Amino acid sequence: PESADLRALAKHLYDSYIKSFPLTKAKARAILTGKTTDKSPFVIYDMNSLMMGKEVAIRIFQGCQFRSVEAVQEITEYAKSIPGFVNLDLNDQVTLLKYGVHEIIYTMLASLMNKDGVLISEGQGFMTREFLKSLRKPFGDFMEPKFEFAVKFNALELDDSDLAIFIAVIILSGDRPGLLNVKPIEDIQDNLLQALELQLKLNHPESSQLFAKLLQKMTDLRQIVTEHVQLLQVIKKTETDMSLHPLLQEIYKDLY
Amino acid sequence: TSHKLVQLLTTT
Ligand SMILES: O=S(=O)(Nc1cc(Cl)c(Oc2cnc3ccccc3c2)c(Cl)c1)c1ccc(Cl)cc1Cl
Ligand SMILES: [Cl-]
Repeated sequence: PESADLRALAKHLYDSYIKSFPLTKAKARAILTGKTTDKSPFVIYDMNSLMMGKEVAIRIFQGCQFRSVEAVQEITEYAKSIPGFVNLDLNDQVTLLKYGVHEIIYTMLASLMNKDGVLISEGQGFMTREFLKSLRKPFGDFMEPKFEFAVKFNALELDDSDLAIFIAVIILSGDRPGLLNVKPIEDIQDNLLQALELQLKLNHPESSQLFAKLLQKMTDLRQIVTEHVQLLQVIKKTETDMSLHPLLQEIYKDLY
Repeated sequence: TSHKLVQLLTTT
């Protein structure tokens, strides 16, 4: 009865994730392991390769920004399908997205990453980790912490069905600053956490302490974002104007 | 303001 409703919730969340996110983890791992009738991705490992495929660091930084705009839009559409979300105070919907969208971007980016690099252009490109590491300060310091995160996170072996619920739980955090109505958010989160617990027991029966492991990952995600926003601050204080997308400006305004 | 977040949130 109640277990049936938590599976229906699980499944609705997966359906919405499929509709909201055109590049899933299933498809990225097929590309990354080369088990696809598609041509292998174009590898970018320097200027030579980058060129075939402002200064180089900034052209890359600006590519990450443009892709982040689209990602925020897909994550918004996804958040809108989480039952109860559209009925929340609209100021609290805004706050949940502002403080949570980066945590989701880097959770999902991990689907596209291995120890050697990351898929770009909807899986048509692969940009190597050593290449990104070679970018000058502060740009060459952005992704290294995320590879450290991803390699460990990816060895938990979550699938799209697992991620859909993990993501939903993070978005409905009752502890973001400035929330007006904390309670209805915690009530949705609590039901989502129960759904996650059952999903992991059913989909990963033999994975030791997966639930507690994942809850620690949510905490690790906040640190990753704290540091990420420190670098953005430094860039804002000390670099030329990047002409930010107005959508990203609004989000960066409050966490700076 | 957060005009752009609200615009995304209410488009159908
Ligand atoms: O790791 S990041 O913090 N964020 C990041 C990284 C990648 Cl590879 C992303 O993914 C793409 C996806 N497609 C891209 C296409 C062209 C250029 C860059 C692209 C980057 C995104 Cl949306 C954020 C990052 C790395 C390097 C730099 Cl110069 C900036 C950032 Cl913000
Ligand atoms: Cl560089």
